[PDB]
Amino acid sequence: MIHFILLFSRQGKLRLQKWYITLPDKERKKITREIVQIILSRGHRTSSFVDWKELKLVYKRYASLYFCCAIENQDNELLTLEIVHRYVELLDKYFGNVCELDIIFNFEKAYFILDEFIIGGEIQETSKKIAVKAIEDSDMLQ
Amino acid sequence: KGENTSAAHP
Amino acid sequence: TSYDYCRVPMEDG
Amino acid sequence: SASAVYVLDLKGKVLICRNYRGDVDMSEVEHFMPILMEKEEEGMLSPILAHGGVRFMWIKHNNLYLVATSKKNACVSLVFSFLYKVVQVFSEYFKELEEESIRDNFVIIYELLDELMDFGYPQTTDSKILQEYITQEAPRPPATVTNAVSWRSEGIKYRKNEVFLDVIEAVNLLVSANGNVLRSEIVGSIKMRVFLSGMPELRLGLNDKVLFDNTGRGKSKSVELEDVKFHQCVRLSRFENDRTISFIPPDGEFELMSYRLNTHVKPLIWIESVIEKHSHSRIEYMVKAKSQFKRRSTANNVEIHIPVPNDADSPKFKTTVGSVKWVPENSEIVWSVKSFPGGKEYLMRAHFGLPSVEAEDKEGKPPISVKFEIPYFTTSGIQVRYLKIIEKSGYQALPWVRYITQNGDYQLRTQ
Amino acid sequence: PIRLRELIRTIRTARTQAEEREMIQKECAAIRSSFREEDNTYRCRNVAKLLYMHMLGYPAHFGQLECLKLIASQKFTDKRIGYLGAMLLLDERQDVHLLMTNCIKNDLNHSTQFVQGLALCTLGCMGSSEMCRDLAGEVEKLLKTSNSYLRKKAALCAVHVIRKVPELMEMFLPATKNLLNEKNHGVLHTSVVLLTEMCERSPDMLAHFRKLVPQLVRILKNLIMSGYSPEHDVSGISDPFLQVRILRLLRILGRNDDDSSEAMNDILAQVATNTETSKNVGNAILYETVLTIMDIKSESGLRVLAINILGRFLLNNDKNIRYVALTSLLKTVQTDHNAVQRHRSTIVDCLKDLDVSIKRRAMELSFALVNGNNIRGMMKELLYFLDSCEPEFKADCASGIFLAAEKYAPSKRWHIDTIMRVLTTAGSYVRDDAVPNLIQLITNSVEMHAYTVQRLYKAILGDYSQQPLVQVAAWCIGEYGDLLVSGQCEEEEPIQVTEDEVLDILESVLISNMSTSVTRGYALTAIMKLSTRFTCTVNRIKKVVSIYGSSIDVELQQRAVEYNALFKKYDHMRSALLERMPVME
Amino acid sequence: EIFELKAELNSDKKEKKKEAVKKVIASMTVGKDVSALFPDVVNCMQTDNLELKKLVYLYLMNYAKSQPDMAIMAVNTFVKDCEDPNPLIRALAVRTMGCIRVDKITEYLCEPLRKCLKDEDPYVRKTAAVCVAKLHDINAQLVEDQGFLDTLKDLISDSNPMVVANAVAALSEIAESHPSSNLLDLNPQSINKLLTALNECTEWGQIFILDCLANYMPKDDREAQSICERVTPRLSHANSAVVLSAVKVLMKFMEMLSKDLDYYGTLLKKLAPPLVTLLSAEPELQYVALRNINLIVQKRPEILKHEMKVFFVKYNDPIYVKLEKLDIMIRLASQANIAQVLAELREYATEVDVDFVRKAVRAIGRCAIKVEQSAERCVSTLLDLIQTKVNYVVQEAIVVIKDIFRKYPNKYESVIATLCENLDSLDEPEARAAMIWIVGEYAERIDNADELLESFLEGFHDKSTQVQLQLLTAIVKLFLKKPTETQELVQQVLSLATQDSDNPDLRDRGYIYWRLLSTDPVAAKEVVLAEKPLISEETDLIEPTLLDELICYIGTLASVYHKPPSAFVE
Amino acid sequence: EMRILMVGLDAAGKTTILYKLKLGEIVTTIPTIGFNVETVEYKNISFTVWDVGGLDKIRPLWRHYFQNTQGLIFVVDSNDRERVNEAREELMRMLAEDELRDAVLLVFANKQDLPNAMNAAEITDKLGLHSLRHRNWYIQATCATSGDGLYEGLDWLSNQLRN
Ligand SMILES: Nc1nc2c(ncn2[C@@H]2O[C@H](COP(=O)(O)OP(=O)(O)OP(=O)(O)O)[C@@H](O)[C@H]2O)c(=O)[nH]1
Ligand SMILES: [Mg+2]
Repeated sequence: MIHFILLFSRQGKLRLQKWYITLPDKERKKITREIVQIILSRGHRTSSFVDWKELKLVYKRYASLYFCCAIENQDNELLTLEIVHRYVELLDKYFGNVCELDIIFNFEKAYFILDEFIIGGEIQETSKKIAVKAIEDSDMLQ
Repeated sequence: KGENTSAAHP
Repeated sequence: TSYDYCRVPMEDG
Repeated sequence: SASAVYVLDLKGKVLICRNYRGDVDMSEVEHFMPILMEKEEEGMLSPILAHGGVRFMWIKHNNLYLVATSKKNACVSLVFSFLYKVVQVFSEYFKELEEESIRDNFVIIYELLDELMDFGYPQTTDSKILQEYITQEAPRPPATVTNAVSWRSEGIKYRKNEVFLDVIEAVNLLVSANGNVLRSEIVGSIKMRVFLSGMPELRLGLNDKVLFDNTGRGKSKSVELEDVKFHQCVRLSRFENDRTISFIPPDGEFELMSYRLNTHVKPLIWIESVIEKHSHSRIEYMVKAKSQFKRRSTANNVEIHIPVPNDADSPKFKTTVGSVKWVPENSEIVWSVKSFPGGKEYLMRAHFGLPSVEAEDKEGKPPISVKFEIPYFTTSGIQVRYLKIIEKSGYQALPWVRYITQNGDYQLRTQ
Repeated sequence: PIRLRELIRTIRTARTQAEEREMIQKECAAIRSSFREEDNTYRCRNVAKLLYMHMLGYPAHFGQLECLKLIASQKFTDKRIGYLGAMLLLDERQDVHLLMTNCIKNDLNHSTQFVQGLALCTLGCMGSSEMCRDLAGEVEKLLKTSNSYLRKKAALCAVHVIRKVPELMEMFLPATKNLLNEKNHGVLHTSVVLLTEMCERSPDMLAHFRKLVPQLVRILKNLIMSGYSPEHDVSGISDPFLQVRILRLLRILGRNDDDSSEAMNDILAQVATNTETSKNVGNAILYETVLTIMDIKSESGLRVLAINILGRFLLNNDKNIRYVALTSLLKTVQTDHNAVQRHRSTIVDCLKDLDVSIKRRAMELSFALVNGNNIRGMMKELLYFLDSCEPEFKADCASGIFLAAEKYAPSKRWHIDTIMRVLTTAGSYVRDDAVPNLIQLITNSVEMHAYTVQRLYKAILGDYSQQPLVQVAAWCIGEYGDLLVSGQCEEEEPIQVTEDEVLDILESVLISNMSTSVTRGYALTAIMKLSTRFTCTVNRIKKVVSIYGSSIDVELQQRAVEYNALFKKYDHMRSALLERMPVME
Repeated sequence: EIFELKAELNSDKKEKKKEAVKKVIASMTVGKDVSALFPDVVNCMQTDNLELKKLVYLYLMNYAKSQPDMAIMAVNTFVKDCEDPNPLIRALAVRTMGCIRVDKITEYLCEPLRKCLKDEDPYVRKTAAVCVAKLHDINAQLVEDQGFLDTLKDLISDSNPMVVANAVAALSEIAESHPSSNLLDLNPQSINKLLTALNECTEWGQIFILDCLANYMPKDDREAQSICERVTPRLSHANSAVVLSAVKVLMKFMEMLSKDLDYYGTLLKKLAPPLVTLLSAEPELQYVALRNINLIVQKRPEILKHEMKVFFVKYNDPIYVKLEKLDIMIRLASQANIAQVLAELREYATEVDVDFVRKAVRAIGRCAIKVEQSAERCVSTLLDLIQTKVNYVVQEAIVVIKDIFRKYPNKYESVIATLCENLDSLDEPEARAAMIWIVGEYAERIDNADELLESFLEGFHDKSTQVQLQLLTAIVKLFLKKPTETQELVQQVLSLATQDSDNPDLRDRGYIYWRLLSTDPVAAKEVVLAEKPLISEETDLIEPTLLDELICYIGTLASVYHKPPSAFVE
Repeated sequence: EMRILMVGLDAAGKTTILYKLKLGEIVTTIPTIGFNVETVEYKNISFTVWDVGGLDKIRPLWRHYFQNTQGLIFVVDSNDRERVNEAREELMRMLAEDELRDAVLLVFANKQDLPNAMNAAEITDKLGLHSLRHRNWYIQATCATSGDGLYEGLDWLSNQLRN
């Protein structure tokens, strides 16, 4: 079970937060600032795995913008990386050569790709075509 | 800048 | 300096 | 006694760096901003940070951290006052002090930091004499650099000879929420603009209570100088002897004396207000502003700030005299009266809204601070008596003065 | 009423946060005075700018009324941004989120599958258990339909309402029956996640769901033998997401069954060979395969190949796969305890890795690797590793050495030797909870307290800043000073136990501010203990109690008064109650 | 890329090598590794340009350590440039030679430094005086071998007191670096020469020549008064650093004055308005100023015992000043200023800074401890702050009212009738156990003391050691106060403490209380109900032997930290 | 433009009134946990009517809509004499606040079909509406299934909008 989804820049600026566990905003800032401090203070041959507070945390560096999640520590761990890679391909297919400013200016569309890809922490569409087709159909409703 | 790079490079 | 000045006596002996 | 004087940006990389002794390694500046955030988020935000055995003395500019590092027991106020003098000299040089001045005018600033300090020792930190041999537009150093009188170089000549005196009042006040005065002190500061020729010597005449007690004229109107701190140029031994302000003036703009006294006279602008803090609806500021001083002076450009709730909405101001701009960026109002005479009372009635849902945290209750400015008026009643120009040539300079009443931290506590 | 992206550019043109908060509060007051006019046209971008403020972390608590109003709107984009604001600004503890019930309920009965998609989305992401009890009758109704855009959302929304109300899962048992041939793999993925959740919750559901094992065996065989699909496909596998979920449902089912575990035997034997260890995805498939093998009661011949797989996973230079192999051998500790023990040199070799996680998992794997035979040689390198650790590893290692020594100690002398070596080399990094455990085991020892407390006094003479060390040592001195100072009532030939520095070391702990005042509680307790254990040098500790009667701590003042009354008034009652404390378990 | 810059450097045009070395120091400005371009900018150093050579000296300073072997190619150029008609380039080369810390270089750097000591212009003389201390920092015994100490004493014997003041700064540094072998204390005639040097040298030099006075102690009443009469006008200076060192030497030298003479009270009354005026400085100096005020009001509390109104905090003040003004108000809380201080602290719990409010409540507690007169007004104010029912405010006020009850337990028996209802869902174990002491200690005017502990005895086995032990003491005290009602309560807490708990001191006190209750429970009326003495509180006055050492360090890092200097230096 | 709140007890037919005033008929109505809002144009005045669900646990959250309120709908059930005391307690809880201080009151006595249902007068005197002050109150007994007096109440409310 994915407890949260975090997207933070290299400088530490929060670009996307998501909470699949309802913890309050002071706890949100505490946990978010802690995770931002942890991942930015770790090297480049460290497996992209952190055991942080009963969570086998799954992050990944794709660019200066860093991505972060944490699956429940009883599941497979590499599939969370495949989830993040699939969502990268979702942003690339709906946005088109997805820039940082595409994530900056059009963040709500990335939130909606996340909504039509994962609710509750789990994958709701495994097709890389049906999900982007459905969000382009919902955009076609406008 | 360093922001205009696309992520996945399809 | 829109506020104008005032002249003092120089010696005050 | 600092081994390396540093200036960082707001992120923590080196804008400019200047080592002196090698006691602090150059790589130890990289720990400063993590230690800054580490001590800051726990309430241990101090001007002295530490990394094992290396200290971090710092003052803070708007965009600049003047980091001053030492390892042994440095003389601390030496270091901090030199940081302030570096700020003042660079503000004299670069009127805005930003990263565009550091990263582009880097030809002169390393020379400045080499000249102002050697081995961690400040040697010659005056701006005007440093102008005369450190330029961005070189000859021998002046003898005024080596002189005992190191604030006024010979060779200065003007056509007219004018001495401008600025007696600037600053009323410090902290009135409690009950309506009594907790502290009514006045920090007065005289700043002079002297345009004379050569090496003059100036004796300031003031209506001191202590000096009139030394004279025997202590029954007329006088000022009770509780404390005065002078410039370096004033011969302080002679002032200790017979209250004599004897000084060779520096050239141009300079602050002569920074005096401080206590004043049991009523405050200039009294602020009474009631606040009807209803739950989740609104707020009301029935604020009145009366002036207790005489009916002849008019307070220019006052800015009576009342701190407001942070998430207020639909602002309303039933005013009588004076405009309001609501400033939610600072979460306050600015009740601006341009012409505010003495002896008059101007009412203001404010009305806001308030969101139906409460906030997670509290907001705090900041006091009321106003921004009055009164010309031709001194609340202390201090008056300059004379100013004798002494010159080997011999002439008539023009000692001019104006009286200005401003505020310092003019606080009145809220409910 | 500026645009959202206009506020984005406004905040990105701010350098200092002391100015960026000013730029926040300007447009925030603009939004606030806009919400006083009850405008329903710019309310989309006003709430969007407010959510952009919440995303960076600015006060946006006030703009939840207008989120509910956007959900209570009628246009599609307004409802879209309203459900976004409901998932971002509202949670369980918001206390105002109970008004979404009627609006999501009417939008679960909305004609469009996308508006019902949003009503399922917000309820699945943050639907409270009180909202689960109010909406789960309509969640199953959107599972009683067959719209493949809606069934995938309704299945994970059912997972959510089980997650918040686990006593409401009985009404989804008749709703989940025999939808397990749906061709849409997204709906099939959410259904396998739902079955994994239902099998995780109740054993009463296992018997209904271990019957449909061969159906999903056929589904997984159809997905493994699927050579290619246009969608669902990363690294040449037709939907490996659903493959891992089916293997996980195979992992939790048959874990104590034999019939279903052999019903899944041949597909595991296939996918152990029809995976590919080249990219990340096939290594994930094969690791979930080996987890499914090691968690069911499988054939041990499968486990021969699976331990061959994990021995390959140790050999892979990817730190991903090294983390996976350490987690692998950390999972199959008790299952196949023999064949993991021959990976021991590799497990110890992974302790010198340059990662916090790999050192942590190899440390815990060497901890779980301890048996009744490897206790001698492994603990030497483990304590060498603790000596070569980092201060974040020292608490976990100091606990794990103690936990693996309390089980498999070959000699109680050497047990306390390893414990005392850890208490020297860790000091103020071991948890204080292990201190009564060490106290309980050394009082479970009965024949060696001379060798205990003499070595205690030999170590603690140099140090007292190691706080749990003296937490042990004060009780040790107070209970076994008679074995420490032995036969020395008066001055004799000089033996290193001296019964004057024995009290002075505790007194020096007392005077020194390197003392957590339960150091001082233990120490004064030891002082009052050693008035009967020692008849050698008495009426000097009574001086310490009498001068200690005005100390600044509360309990230590109480303790000094309650001692001094006994030491001055009821000396006949002191030796009556100073028997050793009895041994519990 | 750097070969192009070296090709610009290896040309013969001034404008090419000038832009080359400007690109070098611009790469050094952002910190690029331009260390590889060392031995070729060494060649492009001896120029007639004076603006260019400052950049080169900057490079040589920033890369002296970087090329310890290639740096030998500059000594001839330094001894040439110390032989120039321009004194700016001579003193520039001298202050370059001092900051270059390479021991292979500084052997040949003794005699041109000696010559520039004996120069005519005071600029290069006061530069070379500091360069003597620079070399003594590099090699002290080479300076001792060359005898630069006597020349440093001869620049003390110089005119134009800037050279003298830099000589005093260098001597303070070198004698600090000494083991005090051949200590350089002066006769009072040279000290009066420094007094004549005081009204003439720089405001920075007026600090360092007051720093030599931290190493000298006068021997007479008239000698000390005679030098302090001209130390005295230094307090009216704009810079707070001259004032702070003058305050330091006056605190050092006021232990020689006759208190019965009227000059000592003259020193006392003329010192306090400068100390009040230094609070109007800019706030980073105000932090060290407040720490030094704390150092002074512990040494002499009679100075600022009438100035309380100025130590009130303001809203613009940062945390490191607002927390220290509270400590000064603690150090100056007296009998007559009780109302302003208590109403001021009453308006300090109304803040959003949590630690400031906690420190304010502790300040009210230390006020109730320090004076016995306004302990009751502290109790009333703290109960009205409990009436706020802010969680951390109550979590501090319970402990503070406890510590009031520990010192003064006498007439506070109707106060606890309100304290029974004090938000019993309090969470912090330092104040849970504090409230347990308040209940069990005062368990004769509290009638419902048994049933409130039923909440405290439910989740018993996982709270703390402190909270469980305070329960274990307070129930025994309660049962001794009432044997009828809590008969089951003391037995069940002994069963929870002795049998199932493995908390070792909790076990020991449980078996002790049980053996006391079984042996003679009536004797507990004398054993555990013994008359407690007046608790000697933790008086935080610094040791006067250490405080007099910290009189000798005012304005230092030890003055800030309130530590000995060797406790933190390395 | 007039912000209108429909408060009152549960099972009182406030949503029956709401969908009788909006669509004109009586639809199948679930127990409304959250809230409802429509805009009723009547006597060329758009009545923005915020129907609030009258369950027990939502009753603390009723203060969130008392802001910018211009007219009140207070629906009672006339078939529950045992629920008049909690309705009076909610009434005096709602009216004595600084927010919602200048808005007009219109109390609906719904479900006038049974002899248990009283007139406007007995429901008034059990509420005690004469003790009110600075409140432009008027009670009105209605029959929501036929729509009796609902549009007359909207007419009087449109009279209470303008002054
Ligand atoms: N005979 C008759 N019955 C009515 C009338 N008005 C409402 N009712 C009945 O009252 C019942 C409750 O009303 P509902 O509208 O369904 O629910 P509610 O009272 O609005 O309560 P909430 O849904 O919580 O807001 C309905 O089932 C109707 O049958 C009426 O005017 N005449
Ligand atoms: Mg209804």
